[PDB]
Amino acid sequence: KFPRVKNWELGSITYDTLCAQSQQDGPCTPRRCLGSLVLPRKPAEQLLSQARDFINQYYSSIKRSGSQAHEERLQEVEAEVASTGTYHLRESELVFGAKQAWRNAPRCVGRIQWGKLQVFDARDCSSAQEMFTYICNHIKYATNRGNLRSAITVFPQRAPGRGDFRIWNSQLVRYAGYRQQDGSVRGDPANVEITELCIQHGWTPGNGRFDVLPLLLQAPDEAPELFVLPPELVLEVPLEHPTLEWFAALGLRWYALPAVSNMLLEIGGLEFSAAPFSGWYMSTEIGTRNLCDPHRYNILEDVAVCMDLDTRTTSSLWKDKAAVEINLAVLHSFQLAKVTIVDHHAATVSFMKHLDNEQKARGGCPADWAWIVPPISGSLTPVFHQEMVNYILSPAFRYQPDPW
Amino acid sequence: GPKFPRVKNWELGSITYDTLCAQSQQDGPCTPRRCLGSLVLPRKLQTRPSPGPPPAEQLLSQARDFINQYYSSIKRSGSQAHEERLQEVEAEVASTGTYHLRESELVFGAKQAWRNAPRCVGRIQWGKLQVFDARDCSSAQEMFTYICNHIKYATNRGNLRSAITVFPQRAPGRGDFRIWNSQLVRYAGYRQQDGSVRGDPANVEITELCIQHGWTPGNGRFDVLPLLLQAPDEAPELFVLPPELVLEVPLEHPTLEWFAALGLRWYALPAVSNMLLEIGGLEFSAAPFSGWYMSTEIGTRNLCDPHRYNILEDVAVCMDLDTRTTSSLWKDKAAVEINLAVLHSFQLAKVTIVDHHAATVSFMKHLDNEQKARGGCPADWAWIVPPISGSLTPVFHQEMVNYILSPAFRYQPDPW
Ligand code: HEM
Ligand code: HEM
Ligand SMILES: CN(C)Cc1cccc(OCc2ccc3ccc(N)nc3c2)c1
Ligand SMILES: CN(C)Cc1cccc(OCc2ccc3ccc(N)nc3c2)c1
Ligand SMILES: C[C@H](O)[C@H](O)[C@H]1CNc2nc(N)[nH]c(=O)c2N1
Ligand SMILES: C[C@H](O)[C@H](O)[C@H]1CNc2nc(N)[nH]c(=O)c2N1
Ligand SMILES: [Zn+2]
Repeated sequence: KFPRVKNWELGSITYDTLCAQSQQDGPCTPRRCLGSLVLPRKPAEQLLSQARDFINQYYSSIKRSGSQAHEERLQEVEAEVASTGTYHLRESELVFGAKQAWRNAPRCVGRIQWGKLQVFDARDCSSAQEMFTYICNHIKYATNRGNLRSAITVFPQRAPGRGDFRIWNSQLVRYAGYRQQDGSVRGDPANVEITELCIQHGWTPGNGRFDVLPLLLQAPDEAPELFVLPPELVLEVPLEHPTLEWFAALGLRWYALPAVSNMLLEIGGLEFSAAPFSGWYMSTEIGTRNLCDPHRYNILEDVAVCMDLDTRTTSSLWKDKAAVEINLAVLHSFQLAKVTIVDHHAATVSFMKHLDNEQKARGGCPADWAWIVPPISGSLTPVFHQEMVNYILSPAFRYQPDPW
Repeated sequence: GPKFPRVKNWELGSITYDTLCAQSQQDGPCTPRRCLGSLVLPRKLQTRPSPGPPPAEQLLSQARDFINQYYSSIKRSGSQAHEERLQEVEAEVASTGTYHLRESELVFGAKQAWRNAPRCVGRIQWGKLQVFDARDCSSAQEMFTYICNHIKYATNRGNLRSAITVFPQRAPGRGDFRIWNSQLVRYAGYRQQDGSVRGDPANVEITELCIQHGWTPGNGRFDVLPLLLQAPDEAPELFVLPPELVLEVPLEHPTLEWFAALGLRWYALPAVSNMLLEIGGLEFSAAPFSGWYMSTEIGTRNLCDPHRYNILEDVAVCMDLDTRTTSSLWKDKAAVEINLAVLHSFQLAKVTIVDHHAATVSFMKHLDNEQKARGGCPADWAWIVPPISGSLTPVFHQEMVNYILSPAFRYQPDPW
């Protein structure tokens, strides 16, 4: 019926009653579980039902359900949809909806912070140039000279028979990946495609490993336009290691601000195709995935050699030893630069506290175990031993197709 | 394109479709409304015994399916021998309520059970399983003899060999054969008056049952438990394994000389003894099986889990790490050195062990073999990805599809 959920380290049991509130299908069926898949394989009454549920969530949140303001707002939404096929959110509803979307995101380990989100209303944007200005202000606010603050900027919603507002880049700050025809990639191989799009739209490329990409910004039914971010706006952290003096010589660095810009924000049936949001990094994202993934910067063997490890055999655990030191260098370097960062132990501990808050608040918390457990030191963190239930609640952040 | 799950490897960018899941005839725990993939023991993965024999319709359909699988495996599907075996099973069930497997069917069935196990990273080895037929066993003393022979064969003085020994199946109006212990080799867990546990806290309940049944307990951290063996409709009997049969490896570290002084050790043979082997509707409640260890099982889980031996802080203190702050990564540093000690010690002792990198690399090869052979491979990502260094292994970047195929190894309730 409702899932019984166990923590194997503590022996404690909870029951998730919240999942009964999900109205959207995931990929699993009783025949087979597709929980480890990264992406999904793929009128008026529906919109109105999603709108009413959301308006109901909103008036409940301010302890005013059943108030006359509640009923009048439901009548406004209904009148707008019945007449125009769509409707519009008040700013206060948008703020609430953006926070709920973060709270509802099953793959985010940072949700203890969900109530602390600066929401920028950019819905009065009519051009790519205007989008750029809003983006620069977001970056400035969020960066805050290294004292990072979570934020989201919301551009105009999707509308019928009109193109979307889109940011083509997957994050506001990304490093170029240049495909040298002799196979290799200089820079970040995750970004080869976006890099080439930038060049063919007129960007003069560099040839470095850490060249910050310009933004491709698209207003409805227009070709995207190219915008170089003012270098003063892009905070970056040089990587050094507390005891290995040679580490600094690797020339490694990463940017301070993780700002995802290609997700769709869905609130009350309305869809915001451009709504970039930013937090701060957990160290393993940079140290383990971005730097050590074989299909990313792939620096493991380089670091292992500098540590004089036996690279000839798996059983020497050279990969494990190198990864630890790289992760240590990330933490040390961000701490030395006074740039906000969280290690995976601290993060997972705060997530356990979040699960407990949410059990009391809502009777559950949607969580994707495969994403919540960090990519190194899995069972050394408390989340590994915690059973989790994954389901989709709205408001939500969703994936959407690339605009090209 | 095709109406089957599309499965991507994000490291290589390669795509497959699992068509094998179309053969599953048993629901897992997930629904479109919520995924329960991370649950260790959801009710859908549980079983329970029946006193009265199963509805013959239910048994016959499972039996027919398995006979069909067997005759397909030997390339004789549709043959006269295939039809005659089907008629034979149906008549057997008609007169007796159950049926019995030929020796070659049992061998095929046991191997297919392992091949089908979604939580096993060691399945590249599935075709090399020594199947010991112990279906003639009629006493706890005889079960003990078979178990000792299994242990001697499988241990092979450190050159470990995969093996399973199958005791008589569940039968209408007769008690089960059961091994009460969860593995053939386990360390005792003694609850102390302060509330803590000396030994393996995983084994507190089984330790206390052994004591209740007449075992005189030790008081060490690595005391090997006796076996509680149960023949049909009898109280379990207590058997002590002769010490020379139980191969153990003392743990040392290749460079940290003090590590040996910690007095740690682990046993060579991982031999699970409490799972149910189901083949064609027949239930083998006692069918212990053994392979060899992957190092993270010992070094990360058994030694470092907070609810197991929990040695992380002790090792980190010895390495003079800062244990007062998360960002020093002391847990990560200590864990690597413990895992290295396990690998080094087993290699020095010439006892088979596989590191987690080598194991996951071999599992990727298994996935490719199985894509060609069967059109897929049921796999539980949470269990296949190792408990340290996850994304440093190739399996982390491979999407997987999890589903239940039979023959199968299944969980069953404790006999007490
Ligand atoms: C404040 C500090 C934050 C931390 C430490 C954090 C941490 C993380 C991590 C480690 C992941 C997995 C990322 C990956 O492996 O690529 C993640 C995913 C995610 N985060 Fe958070 N996050 C934070 C803030 C935010 C904010 C402000 C939002 C939105 C308002 C957000 C929404 C999401 C979403 C939707 C995902 C899933 C992305 C996907 O499915 O691809 N996070 N977060
Ligand atoms: C040959 C070397 C083998 C290796 C390296 C290996 C490796 C592993 C590992 C690491 C696990 C996860 C266990 C845990 O985390 O507790 C596992 C699970 C499992 N293995 Fe294998 N295994 C091997 C042989 C076998 C054999 C011979 C069988 C049966 C014939 C088998 C059947 C299973 C089953 C049924 C599970 C799931 C257990 C559960 O769900 O609790 N394995 N294996
Ligand atoms: C499917 N994804 C891997 C694609 C992708 C591309 C670019 C970035 C990305 O990150 C997801 C994400 C989202 C929000 C985050 C918030 C804070 C944070 N530290 N990391 C985050 C990471 C994910
Ligand atoms: C659900 N589990 C935690 C219960 C349990 C208790 C005792 C042992 C156990 O291990 C599972 C298992 C099964 C077969 C294996 C084969 C080889 C191997 N190296 N490890 C295995 C590990 C699992
Ligand atoms: C195939 C697998 O689902 C994929 O590699 C997932 C695993 N877990 C993850 N967890 C996080 N946080 N981020 C990821 O990109 C992934 N990738
Ligand atoms: C809660 C979670 O499912 C549990 O801790 C799982 C995770 N993955 C695992 N993976 C393996 N191989 N063995 C385990 O016991 C577990 N435990
Ligand atoms: Zn699932």
